[PDB]
Amino acid sequence: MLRERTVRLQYGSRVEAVYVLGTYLWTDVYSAAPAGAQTFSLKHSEHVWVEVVRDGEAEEVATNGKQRWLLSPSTTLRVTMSQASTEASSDKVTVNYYDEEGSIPIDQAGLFLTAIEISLDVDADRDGVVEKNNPKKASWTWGPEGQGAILLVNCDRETPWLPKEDCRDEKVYSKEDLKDMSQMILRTKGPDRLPAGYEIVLYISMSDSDKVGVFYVENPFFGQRYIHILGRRKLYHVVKYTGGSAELLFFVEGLCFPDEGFSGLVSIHVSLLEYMAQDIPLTPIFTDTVIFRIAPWIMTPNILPPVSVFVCCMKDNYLFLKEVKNLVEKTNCELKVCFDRWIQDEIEFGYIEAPHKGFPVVLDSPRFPVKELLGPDFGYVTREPLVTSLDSFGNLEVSPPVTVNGKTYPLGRILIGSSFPLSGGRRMTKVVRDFLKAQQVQAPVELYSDWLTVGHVDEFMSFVPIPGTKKFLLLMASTSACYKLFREKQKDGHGEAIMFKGLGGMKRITINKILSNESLVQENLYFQRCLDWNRDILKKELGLTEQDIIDLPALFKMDEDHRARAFFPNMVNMIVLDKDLGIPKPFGPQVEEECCLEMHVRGLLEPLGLECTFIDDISAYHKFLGEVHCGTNVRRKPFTFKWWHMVPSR
Ligand SMILES: N[C@H](C(=O)N1CCCC1)C1CCN(c2nccc3c(-c4ncc(Cl)cc4Cl)cccc23)CC1
Ligand SMILES: [Ca+2]
Ligand SMILES: [Ca+2]
Ligand SMILES: [Ca+2]
Ligand SMILES: [Ca+2]
Repeated sequence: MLRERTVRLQYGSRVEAVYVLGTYLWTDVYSAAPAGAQTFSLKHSEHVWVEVVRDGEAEEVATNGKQRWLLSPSTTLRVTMSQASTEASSDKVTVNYYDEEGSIPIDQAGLFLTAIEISLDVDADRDGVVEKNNPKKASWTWGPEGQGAILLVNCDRETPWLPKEDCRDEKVYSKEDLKDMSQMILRTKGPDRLPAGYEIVLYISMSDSDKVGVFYVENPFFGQRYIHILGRRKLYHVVKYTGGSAELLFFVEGLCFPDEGFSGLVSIHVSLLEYMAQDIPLTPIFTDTVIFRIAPWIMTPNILPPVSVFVCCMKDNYLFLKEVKNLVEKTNCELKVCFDRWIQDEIEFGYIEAPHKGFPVVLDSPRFPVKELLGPDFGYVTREPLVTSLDSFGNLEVSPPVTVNGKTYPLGRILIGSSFPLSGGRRMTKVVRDFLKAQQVQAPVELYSDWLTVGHVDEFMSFVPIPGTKKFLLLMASTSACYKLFREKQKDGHGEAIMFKGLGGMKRITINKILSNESLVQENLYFQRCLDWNRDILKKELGLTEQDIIDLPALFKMDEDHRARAFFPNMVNMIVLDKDLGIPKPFGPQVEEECCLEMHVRGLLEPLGLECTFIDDISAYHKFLGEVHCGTNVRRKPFTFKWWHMVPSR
């Protein structure tokens, strides 16, 4: 009893009204009084509480009292009920009107009430059970103390017959599909029927009609069928009312991720409608509302435990396959192989989670859906066609959880390679950046990757965990680290060491030849400035100190556009399987039958408990022109931190 509703008595006639629990009536008795009438008394039934209110002061009135009050516009009734009517109910309020003369009433106005309970319930407290009429169910708030029901995008595929994800249609073919959906229960209590002229309607806005699907299970105790009642091209649905205590169970699916202009919030309504007449719209005399937040797409940083490694390459790349298999066998992970870097630049494994359910979701941006991917509890979302090389999951990274100036990012931050504002350089397309920002929970940061020919952040940075700790390291490519090492080996008398040994397609490149190349030195000094510009952003935006950064030797060649391409394989772009790192084999100068780049990287990483395996992904091609033709992608366990416990900035 909190919402006040105006119900007036009608001159002489009797008014019959449905009373919805959780509301109360203010009732005008003065306008219905006959002319000249001076006082009024009233009767009412047991389950109707009635107060006379005389200038804001309310008085509780007995059921069968003979008390009279002076008729005044400022004297009214407040009518409240707390139990729903049954078939044996006669819930009424009766007003008698007296003139100044006698004590026998001169007219009588009546209010006849049918009390029903209506409540559209969702799991706004996020425990996977639909509580009864959560008071905050019509709002959605972030944080551990926040509330509001969560909805998944139903983008997996329960049956392989149809080609697209489940939410692409308005059908449910398998009852296993319901496990992905959020439950919404219409709870009602009342008599066998609604009084004449009323109906209960579920509805959504046209805008939300491509955001949700709402289904009902028919004949659950035999051959089950699932009816689409709200969503695409279905804005409302007249509910069949059942008397007594009734619950109608609905299943809600999300159809759309948060994006530019869609915040993730969707509303479903139930209204009790009153039939006024033909040609008049039905009046909504009571409306209950629930809100859902569609769960965002979340990316998984390298610090999360690996579940399975996805590998794409050619069928005769035996060295690569063997070493990746050896690497994965040091771990508990599964290996999945597909027979150039599309598995790393075109595909990205993220996940979605609600309190009741969650599963991995892969986004695909072609430059056909990978068959070894979409399926049960594996979501697959493809980009809508119609970009530069910066539009690539290679130009996207996600950091480990970080705290920055007291502001925590419990799911890390997405990093996007870009150019300088006034540069006129390349930039990831606005649709991609807007989509990532719209997910909110991994507050993206733009880096500087347009100094690279390909333009991907994974060409110069990565994160590894520190084994046995909750800490991580940022790995940065470093040309200065490479020149320091080479000048050292040259001073040590190894200037004639040859690079790219074991690659017959490659030039007689030595350390001496590299150090004597003045043009190459200037180029890599400039590229170090580009790396250091990114270093400063990462430290600022991720809360890093110099103690959290390892510089791995790298070397670049400048092209006509003044952009860098790897001189030898970029070791920073590695497979991170907890303590086990699969590092691209550099093919550096060999000092004592051992690559001096390999031994240097081992000296940097192994003291930290990291185990280095160098993977050869180029020997099958016989030469390196800056391109990796093999890809890998790791599906990781989701964060234990639930995204809805976060508090993003406004
Ligand atoms: N309506 C869709 C939706 O929610 N569903 C459709 C099927 C069921 C659920 C949305 C999916 C996301 N859509 C994208 N918007 C920006 C980007 C995208 C990328 C991408 N491509 C490249 C990079 Cl580097 C980064 C990214 Cl995120 C891949 C893939 C889709 C994308 C916007 C439409
Ligand atoms: Ca609940
Ligand atoms: Ca479907
Ligand atoms: Ca599904
Ligand atoms: Ca599923």
